Amino acid sequence: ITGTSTVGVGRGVLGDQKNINTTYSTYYYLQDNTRGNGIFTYDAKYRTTLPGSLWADADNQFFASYDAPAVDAHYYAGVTYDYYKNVHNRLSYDGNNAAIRSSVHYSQGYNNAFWNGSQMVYGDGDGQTFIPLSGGIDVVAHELTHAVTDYTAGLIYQNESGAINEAISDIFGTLVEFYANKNPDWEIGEDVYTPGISGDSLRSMSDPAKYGDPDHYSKRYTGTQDNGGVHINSGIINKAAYLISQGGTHYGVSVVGIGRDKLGKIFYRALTQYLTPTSNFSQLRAAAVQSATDLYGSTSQEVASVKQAFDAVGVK
Ligand SMILES: [Ca+2]
Ligand SMILES: [Ca+2]
Ligand SMILES: [Ca+2]
Ligand SMILES: [Ca+2]
Ligand SMILES: [Zn+2]
Repeated sequence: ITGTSTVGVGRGVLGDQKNINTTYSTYYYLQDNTRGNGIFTYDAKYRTTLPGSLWADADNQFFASYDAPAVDAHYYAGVTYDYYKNVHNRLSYDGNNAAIRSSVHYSQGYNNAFWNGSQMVYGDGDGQTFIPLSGGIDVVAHELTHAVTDYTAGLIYQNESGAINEAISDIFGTLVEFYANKNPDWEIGEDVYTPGISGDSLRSMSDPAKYGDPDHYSKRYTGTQDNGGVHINSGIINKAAYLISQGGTHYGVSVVGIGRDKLGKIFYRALTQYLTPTSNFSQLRAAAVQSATDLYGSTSQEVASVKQAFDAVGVK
């Protein structure tokens, strides 16, 4: 909508207070004009018609319980935008400042979130398995990163290309969590997963097997569920990325870590320069080797560590 940019205040899913960029025109709208062509947050009103109605609020204060998922979806979309712009010089998910749109209160008791080809969508959870999923910054960045992937490498969402697609969203969801630097970890979804159970998460990059996901290519899932295991075999790439960043010895293979920034630079370059819709795990390894070479040199520690990491998870 046309109006004047304003700054509201509210509370997110976890009860924390934050300021949000809004737009005033009779009502205050969850419309952030400070980033690209705007960040827009919508109310799906517990239904499945998308996007729903642009979030309107009478007084620019968002402290109601119903407001909280909208506050976080809006705010964390902006953090994710800031990450891609400041760290990778990428303007929104299409590289040309496309509007970022999110709907919250999707359906009833919906234990998931997703990118639907055009926007982000967040359930409220059922209160047992999940609380409203936009409360997790890694979840929000995970979903927006799907939009980045769809505009760049375009990895098909099945089998190994789909597992790379998932891992890329876990990797950058995690790097965005670290970028904002609020209780960062190498776990996925811990902030919104199982409120009654401390210290768990949906997946682990540091130890995928903690939740049954493979941490080596020999353990890869080869059936047809989960579009051929895209959320399962992502553990193999997630472990590799974790090793590149943090180092470790995994099934006897030692990796010298090179830190998060260089992980992000290598995998962003791989994603945007070398990966294709049909890339498989071995092609990811080559893309990441070439990216590290471009950035740091064929004889660098960085290239050597990329190689050790993929060796450690059995990707040749
Ligand atoms: Ca209000
Ligand atoms: Ca965390
Ligand atoms: Ca996390
Ligand atoms: Ca939990
Ligand atoms: Zn995903």
